Amino acid sequence: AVLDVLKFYDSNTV
Amino acid sequence: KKSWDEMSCAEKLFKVLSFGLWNPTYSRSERQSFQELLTVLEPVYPLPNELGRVSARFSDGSSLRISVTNSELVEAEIRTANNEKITVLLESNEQNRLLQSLPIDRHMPYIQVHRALLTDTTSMRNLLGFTSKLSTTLIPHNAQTDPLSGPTPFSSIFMDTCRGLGNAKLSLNGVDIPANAQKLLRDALGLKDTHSSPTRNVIDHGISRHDAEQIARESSGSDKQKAEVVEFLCHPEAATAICSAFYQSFNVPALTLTHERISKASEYNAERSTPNACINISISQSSDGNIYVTSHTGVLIMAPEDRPNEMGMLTNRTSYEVPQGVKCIIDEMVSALQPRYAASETYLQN
Repeated sequence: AVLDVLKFYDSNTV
Repeated sequence: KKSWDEMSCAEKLFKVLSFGLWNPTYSRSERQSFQELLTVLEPVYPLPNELGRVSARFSDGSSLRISVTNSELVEAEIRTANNEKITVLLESNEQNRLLQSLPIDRHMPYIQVHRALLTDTTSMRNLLGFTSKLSTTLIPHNAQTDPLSGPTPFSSIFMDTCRGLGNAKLSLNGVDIPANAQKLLRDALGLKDTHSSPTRNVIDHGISRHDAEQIARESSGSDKQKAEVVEFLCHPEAATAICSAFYQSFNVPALTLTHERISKASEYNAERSTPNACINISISQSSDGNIYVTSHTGVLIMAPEDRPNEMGMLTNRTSYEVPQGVKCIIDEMVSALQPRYAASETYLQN
């Protein structure tokens, strides 16, 4: 459940 | 060296750390170069009586090494291009401010808090490239939260790795592996997409030498260090170490008490629409063969109730030796690896 709070950075975003 | 009073990088960094890295005097211009020195610091395989052990190898040919014993006595040695071997023991309370300024995990009755010297994500990545060098408080084990207890331990390593590589800050023996280069590494392991695992060749013999070499060629470091790297990768254990490092569930003991404030933060943020977390990893192989992984996940977090409206960064550290003779294989990694978990909160001054 708790990992659901994480939103990892991604190179592929402008 | 072209001047008697010209200090090696190693020496410059060391003086700053003991004097105090947050000492107000600094010229901002000094603060910038001070950070640029602090990032060369790398946590490495500690020894029997050491809390942790830090090592920095600069471009000018200097080397800073520092050992913190369990009792918290510090020993620093500085080497230089002209072969001077400066040594210093901090055994009284001289190491007072220095301990906050290192990639070490301390026994502490509350969670360590730091300060910086945060809108977009370039910002967010740098803040962690800073805190990954500061100290962290140890989180005591609990069965309900150890990722390595429970049902499917290490189940996500290959997925986590696949999507982590290209996006992380990553050091092998103090050599920076840039995004392009990480992608080659990911390929070199056999990780094409989200659901592939590594070719059995890699599992048994590490990366191929041909890949190992190109990957180094494409990275940032000294020739001596690039060569250290290539040898590292041509080892089964590099696989274990790299993949284990990306294991997102390492954040669980840290998130257990902080998850509510991490939410307030994405919420508080959502009214402005964005990512939340990033990765910063250091892996080192001691000259005696020993592999150590220090794994960091930076995360936006709201401060406690007493300072409302302030957003900082939780910085989670995960640290472990990868013992020679452990292939990248779940049921194996599970009984061999012994991660240790620590965090820190950093906030912005003003």
